[PDB]
Amino acid sequence: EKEQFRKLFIGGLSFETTEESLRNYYEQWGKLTDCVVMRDPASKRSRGFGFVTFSSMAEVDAAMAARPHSIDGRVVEPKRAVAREESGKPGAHVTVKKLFVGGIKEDTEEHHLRDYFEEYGKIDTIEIITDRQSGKKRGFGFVTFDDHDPVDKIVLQKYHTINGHNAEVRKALSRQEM
RNA sequence: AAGGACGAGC
Repeated sequence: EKEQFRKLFIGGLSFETTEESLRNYYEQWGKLTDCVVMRDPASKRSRGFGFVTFSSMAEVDAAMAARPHSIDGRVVEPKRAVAREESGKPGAHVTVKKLFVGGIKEDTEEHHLRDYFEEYGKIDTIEIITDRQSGKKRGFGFVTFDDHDPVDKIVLQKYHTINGHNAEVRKALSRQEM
């Protein structure tokens, strides 16, 4: 478990929040190997966000299942840290409840996706996409969860073995565009 | 949406 699999961005922090209270707070779900509140170099004031890193991906998952999170009188806004290498890429920092899944071919059905994806989180809807004219399966689908974190969690692995296929998953982007 | 670490002349 490389650090980017165990690291959370924390947004919406009180400007009073320090590394200490961030650490105290998040250590109820485990050991932290790193913790920072980001500060303005000139004024030394909190920029309103920080990062925490747990020792195991188990602990991140327990923290994020354990939401919402309040610290210093504010509900904060945690999200899995997108790899630095990915900054500047299209949709890198997008936050969405909907997953694109491609490479599922013409034999994959709602239940195949429901079976595979349900232990990541609560699924609201599964859409297996068909041609409007033929009704043939187009080889891709979308899964919509009740929260963004299953999506964020799922896409840290690019390929998923679903119904005998090595499917690629991505954050669902708007049509719209795209 | 990045300070550190990974990797500062160790």
